[PDB]
Amino acid sequence: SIYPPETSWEVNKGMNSSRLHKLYSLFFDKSSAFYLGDDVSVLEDKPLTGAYGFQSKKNDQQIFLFRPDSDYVAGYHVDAKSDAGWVNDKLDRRLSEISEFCSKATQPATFILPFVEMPTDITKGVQHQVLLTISYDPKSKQLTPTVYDSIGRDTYSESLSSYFKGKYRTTCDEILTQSIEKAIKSTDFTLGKFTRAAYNHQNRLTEGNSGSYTFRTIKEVISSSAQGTEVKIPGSGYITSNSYLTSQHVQDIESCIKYRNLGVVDIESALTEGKTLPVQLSEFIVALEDYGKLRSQQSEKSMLNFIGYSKTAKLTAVELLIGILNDIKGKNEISESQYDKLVKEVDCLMDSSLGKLVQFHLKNLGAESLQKLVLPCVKFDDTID
Repeated sequence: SIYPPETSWEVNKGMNSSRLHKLYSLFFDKSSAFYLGDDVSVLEDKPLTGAYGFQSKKNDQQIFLFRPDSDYVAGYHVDAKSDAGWVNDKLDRRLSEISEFCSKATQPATFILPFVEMPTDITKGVQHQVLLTISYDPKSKQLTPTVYDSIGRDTYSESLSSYFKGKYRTTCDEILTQSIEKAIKSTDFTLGKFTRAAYNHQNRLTEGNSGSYTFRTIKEVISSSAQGTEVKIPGSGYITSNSYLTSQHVQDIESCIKYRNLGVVDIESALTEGKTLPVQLSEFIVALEDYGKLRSQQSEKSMLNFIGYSKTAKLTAVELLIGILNDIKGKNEISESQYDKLVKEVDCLMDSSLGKLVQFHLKNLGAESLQKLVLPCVKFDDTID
């Protein structure tokens, strides 16, 4: 399995299982706002199945972060006459193996599991990302759950009354704390209080940022517990939610998903080996192919009016560009005949969405533009000249 470049995606279009795991690569990229590599270093055993173990440099507290399997889902019933919900039979599995990990646990730990949660009764889809934080102290024999919600605090222009919070549930805490209470039934841990952190003030029925926020909130909990800081989010030690999830936090997310291509092998190794996966050239070539296929399907991006570039105009360019870099990647020259063709298309390749794709790779291939990139490989020998 591979995570391809999705040239269309933007932070509004939603966050799923796979994409979330791609962003796991940014933790150890130093050029990205999500860098954890000062805070923690990977833990040698990975004792926890389906999770990434880390040692905190400052704290020497262990923190384990679950790779997204979605298939980690908690439905709730919004009608309060009915069941509290279900937890998906794997998310209950992992809850129990967390309990079982802490049976053996020498040093304090914090467990970071991203998941989705949904109303079952509502006919609408309404699929909404959150993040569950389970912290365990070996001296207390206590596990305190928390879950961090982007939709967050209720406006009191819209707020369920203490009567109707009896007839309706806004959220899944009921079913989830049964499952966590049920997971530790066996052992001698007392369960601390289940707390829900609501942040980002007011959001929708549900919205698609709620994942990109959740992924950020992964970064702040892993830093906070690594150092010994209390975890801060919007409304507590943060002001509005564009200082928390900043204009940079969004650039590296959207770019890693849009222009980037990764085997799942590589993010296992990037998280296991503490390293960073440097952008290679093949990624560029596939990200142009997946612009070429997507654009060929009639694209409404700047289509209607003031069109300077047609679809055939762009596609002719993406194909020629690609043709170059394949030759360069077979470690070949470029006839000046082809460098000729290219520099005529170079105004097209930098236009609108194509541009930031070509922009993304040229900064990450080190070259200042296409020429300074392709030029060192061109062959004029010996005419003309």
